[PDB]
Amino acid sequence: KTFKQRRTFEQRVEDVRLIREQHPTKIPVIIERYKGEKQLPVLDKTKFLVPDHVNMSELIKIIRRRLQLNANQAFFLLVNGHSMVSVSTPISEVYESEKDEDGFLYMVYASQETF
Ligand SMILES: CN(C(=O)Cn1cc(Br)cn1)C1CC1
Ligand SMILES: [Cl-]
Repeated sequence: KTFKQRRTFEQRVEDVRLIREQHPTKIPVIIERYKGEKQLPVLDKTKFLVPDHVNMSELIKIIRRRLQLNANQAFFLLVNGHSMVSVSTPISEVYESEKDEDGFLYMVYASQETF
């Protein structure tokens, strides 16, 4: 069901190496609904190429637009398993400190802060 489950470490690593060659200015992000989540819908896709200059605040807005949420729905985004310390960091900076060993940046979203 989950991405890491669907693809071998060898396949996830090769996918990241190709995004580097074909989309060198993009951050390879896996965005996944929390396996618990009741309220928010699932995304149309799993794998996003994020322009490496957007900060985490703009990425939340993108995903809320993608889910077509409205003003008073709540949305929480974990990066690499934990809360974001700051939303003003450029995703290029976040990638270098929070990327997995396969080379993707893993994110999970839910409606409560208690995932
Ligand atoms: C970039 N972006 C997307 O819609 C995902 N995407 C674009 C290509 Br090209 C492939 N995937 C949003 C998250 C910032
Ligand atoms: Cl590019």
